[PDB]
Amino acid sequence: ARPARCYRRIKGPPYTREEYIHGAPMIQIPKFDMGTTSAAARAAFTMVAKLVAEERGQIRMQALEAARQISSKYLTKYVGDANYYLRLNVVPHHVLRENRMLAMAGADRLQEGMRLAFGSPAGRAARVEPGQVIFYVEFKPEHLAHVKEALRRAASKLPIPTRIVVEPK
Amino acid sequence: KRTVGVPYRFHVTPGIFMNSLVPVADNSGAKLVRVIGVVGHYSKSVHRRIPGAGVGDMVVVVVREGKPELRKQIFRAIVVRQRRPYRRPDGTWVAFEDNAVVIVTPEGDPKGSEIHGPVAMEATLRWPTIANLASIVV
Amino acid sequence: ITLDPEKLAIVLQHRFNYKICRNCGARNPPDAEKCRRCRSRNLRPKKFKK
Amino acid sequence: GLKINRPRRGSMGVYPRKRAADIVPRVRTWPEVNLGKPTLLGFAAYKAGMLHAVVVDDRPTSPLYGKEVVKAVTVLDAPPLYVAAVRLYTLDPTNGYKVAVGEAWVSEPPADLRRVLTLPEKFDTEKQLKALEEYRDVAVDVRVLVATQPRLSGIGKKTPEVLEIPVGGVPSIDERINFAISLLGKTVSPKDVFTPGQLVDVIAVTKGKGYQGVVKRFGVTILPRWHKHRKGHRRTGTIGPQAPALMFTQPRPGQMGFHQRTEYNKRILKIGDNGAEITPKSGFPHYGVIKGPYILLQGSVPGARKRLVVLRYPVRPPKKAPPAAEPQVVWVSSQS
Amino acid sequence: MHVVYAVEEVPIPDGVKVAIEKTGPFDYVVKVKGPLGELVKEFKNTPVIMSLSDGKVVLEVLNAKKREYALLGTYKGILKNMFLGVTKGWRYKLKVIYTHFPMLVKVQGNQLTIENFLGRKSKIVLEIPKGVKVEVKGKEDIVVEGIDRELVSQFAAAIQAATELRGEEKPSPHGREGGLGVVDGIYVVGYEHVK
RNA sequence: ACGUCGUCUCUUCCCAUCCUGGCGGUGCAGCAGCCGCCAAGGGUGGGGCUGCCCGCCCAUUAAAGGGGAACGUGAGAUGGGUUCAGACCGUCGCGAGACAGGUCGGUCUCUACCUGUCGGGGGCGCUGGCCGCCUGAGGGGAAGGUGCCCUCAGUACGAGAGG
RNA sequence: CAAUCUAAAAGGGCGUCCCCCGCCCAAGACAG
Ligand SMILES: [Mg+2]
Ligand SMILES: [Mg+2]
Ligand SMILES: [Mg+2]
Ligand SMILES: [Mg+2]
Ligand SMILES: [Mg+2]
Ligand SMILES: [Mg+2]
Ligand SMILES: [Mg+2]
Ligand SMILES: [Mg+2]
Ligand SMILES: [Mg+2]
Ligand SMILES: [Mg+2]
Ligand SMILES: [Mg+2]
Ligand SMILES: [Mg+2]
Ligand SMILES: [Mg+2]
Ligand SMILES: [Mg+2]
Ligand SMILES: [Mg+2]
Ligand SMILES: [Mg+2]
Ligand SMILES: [Zn+2]
Repeated sequence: ARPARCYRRIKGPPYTREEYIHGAPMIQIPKFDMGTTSAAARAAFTMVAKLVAEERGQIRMQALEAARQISSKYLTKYVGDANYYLRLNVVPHHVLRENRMLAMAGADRLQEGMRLAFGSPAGRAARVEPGQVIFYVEFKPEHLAHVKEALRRAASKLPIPTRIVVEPK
Repeated sequence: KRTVGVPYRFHVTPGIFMNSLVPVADNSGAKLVRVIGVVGHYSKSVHRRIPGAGVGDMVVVVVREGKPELRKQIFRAIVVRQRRPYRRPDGTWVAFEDNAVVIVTPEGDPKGSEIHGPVAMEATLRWPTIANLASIVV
Repeated sequence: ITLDPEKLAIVLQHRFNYKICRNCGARNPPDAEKCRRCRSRNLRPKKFKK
Repeated sequence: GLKINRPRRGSMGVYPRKRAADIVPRVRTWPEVNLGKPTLLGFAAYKAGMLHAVVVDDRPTSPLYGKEVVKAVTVLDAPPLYVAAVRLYTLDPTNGYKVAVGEAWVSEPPADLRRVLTLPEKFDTEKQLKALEEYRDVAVDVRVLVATQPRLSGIGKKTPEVLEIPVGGVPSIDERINFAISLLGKTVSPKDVFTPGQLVDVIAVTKGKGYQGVVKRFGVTILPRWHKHRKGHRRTGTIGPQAPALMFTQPRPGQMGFHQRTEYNKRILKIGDNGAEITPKSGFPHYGVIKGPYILLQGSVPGARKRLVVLRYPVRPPKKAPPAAEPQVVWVSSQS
Repeated sequence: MHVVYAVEEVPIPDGVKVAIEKTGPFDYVVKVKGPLGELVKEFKNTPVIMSLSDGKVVLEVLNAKKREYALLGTYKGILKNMFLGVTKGWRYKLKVIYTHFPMLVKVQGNQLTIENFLGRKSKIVLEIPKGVKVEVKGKEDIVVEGIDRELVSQFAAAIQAATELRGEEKPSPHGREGGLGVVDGIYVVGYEHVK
């Protein structure tokens, strides 16, 4: 994988129609909603924290997965799976491309340089706008310090600056 | 602790250098050795300069001629005789008829039990174990 | 190495009663919250064992 | 940079290596010495030759202590210096520069001084001393102007050499002035300045060697496997990178020798009164004979075999001074 | 924040005479005399206005920020040390602690010398400043006295620093598997007044 | 038409520091080791193998750092490799031929015009000419760098070994 | 005192100036 700065900016149209894309990669995020997901038990939670994007850009699938792991592990350890609801709010629909010389990927991929430059699929990313919610947490007011810490850890894994907004439901 | 030699080492014009072949002046089994190193604070040289040693200096040697079980083995030795004339700090100019070394342990104890021929006083003063076996000191 | 309590207390105060900044290594007072030099909060207390 | 590290070839601390502006050394530094009495802080003598001597080592911690050792020695032919004038110095308040404020000359300078100086028939010394005294209260330094007496040396030339030597020994400027004035018109012998066994610095112009190549001038290597190289081997390969261009630090051929150099901490082994006891029966080669006083220095001295050499009190003496007693010179190689 | 005007007062104790001299546009020299001696302190380039009022020292700042306002408490604290310095004096106490090699501390004239620290052949020699008296009480205790608390505390700190080895000579503070290590030295243990 | 790899020679610069200087931490007892910070004044070497560069290795060593300068420097050298014409092998090609696969052989041109640098001379000026002795703005410097032995002491430390 | 043109990020800092919110103190708050 290239450094994430290579795919951070929105430089072209969304590339999502998988029926026209050969070898589009499979999404490598196993779950998107963590903790207590049933709507009845979520009624106990009365606070909402959001990790909100500050800039527009593309977040790679592995960064979303890395952010999801660190925050969910922290909440499981310190808050408890029965006392919170955490949702990864964006889905990596956009397919990333790379122009590299490769074997077993088509004859055109054997031409070097910028000849036949249209890249083969290299991964997935979510295209986000300023103010967009990346992570969404529902919790009880007693755990505010722990929820803020979990979202601070998630933010350290993401390629764009974010900010934490805490509001009641 | 062990008996100490003199703390000083005055300048001596070196007589032997890397890849010099020097006879052995003891009964340790070795007869001819190749010099492959110089040991001590005086061994350091400069670009293109080949390190060399004089009487009293310790060198690293490889046995070339001698007993079959010592051949190709790496030892330490002390220069005891030198053809290259050298000036003593009192101003006396000295030269020997031939070059010679004595095989020792890294601490300076001779491997053999006797030293043949005269031994330069520089060698005996710096290495008291050599002084013990040197019959003739010059 | 044994000292009576009066001298042991003096030695502990002077040699074992401060913090080290994990960010820059600077010695800091035992009750400090930020490093004097770089103002980091990553301070580690130095601990006397046994 | 370099493919293999090694120190540069030759010093750039003697740049430029030009011919000395004068054959007589011009001393920049004179030490402040506390001797308890006023005295000249230096002397000038002619280099006569070299010998070797058997000297008893008097350094108690030395490994050769008490032994007889052979030391190479330099013989200086040292006729008395003639004191011709006294000059006073002050500090210019604008910049702190040392500036001469006046000088008093002997009334009747010797006829040989007229070979180098434009002098009156008579100096009115008393007026000059009177004028000099007006600047006593702003004086910071006093020096005498001495002339050599080469007729009394083995060279036998007549034109003297003239130079300034300061008066030191006590911190009080007034006593130095009074001592300097008492010297007007008198001679100074080496024993009046130095004591045997003390250390001195020596300053002289070194022996001249003319135009020399880069191998001798800087010690650059002859190109290895010398026969292989077209266009010669006694040279550097390149004379620089592409940028900066020829730098002043690049070794180049040019004048070698005839430079002024200073060497430190040379021990005086003996100050003799009559040079016949040190002159070899063959004479000093390329010099002649010594008939008056001489100085025996341990070691070597810069300069050719007739150069005028300035000795001064040391400016970088070692921590431990040499023994107070005179060194024991058992024998000199010019003797039987 | 911002301070329009702020004032502090330091009461001069009985027997103490205080003179304030302006040695520049914002420089002050404060001379304090008491039964035990005279102290002189310089306050240079300062925004604090220093003045006398019938037996007090008045300290004022006008149109001041936090930086300038913070100097009122500092000057009050410094002046209070000066007043106690000329009436009661300052005594700093040090304790000599050794593990195997007993230190030998002696005062010779204006030199304080420490011998056998950790069995070293070198001798720690310190120059005792004018106005400081050092007395060795027994083999364990050192006392530094004077009227200038800054001068006295600084010298006491110098004695302690002289016995703290640095670089490659610094010993391990803890022993094998965590006990006390080689902890030898002279440690400032506290201060008090002479009277 | 800007001489194509490496090496030699020679100079300088960078610091993201291998040693040398300073300091701190340590899962720092000592002996050693590991980690961080300041610091580029000096040092960083000798050999074996390969055309090399790189790398591996040998004996030392305080340590045997890394980079830039038209991949510094062929109107300075060298010419082993690469990369002309001859030839052999393997492979490919019906063939002539081809291969950045291996191999043997294979012209390194120039009186230095300018500038630079290094040293050496003549003059004019310096407020009339000249002689001698001085001053010191500035300029150059690495003019010094770095080891070992004894003592301390078989001491501190340590259960001992060690040190 | 724009751009060509020789620059800077995530992150850390009550370093300092400032704005807002919550709570305690009704002189029985914070610090000893
Ligand atoms: Mg685009
Ligand atoms: Mg040729
Ligand atoms: Mg062209
Ligand atoms: Mg060209
Ligand atoms: Mg051309
Ligand atoms: Mg640095
Ligand atoms: Mg090139
Ligand atoms: Mg060429
Ligand atoms: Mg060229
Ligand atoms: Mg060839
Ligand atoms: Mg060939
Ligand atoms: Mg070919
Ligand atoms: Mg065929
Ligand atoms: Mg030519
Ligand atoms: Mg300078
Ligand atoms: Mg950026
Ligand atoms: Zn810090």
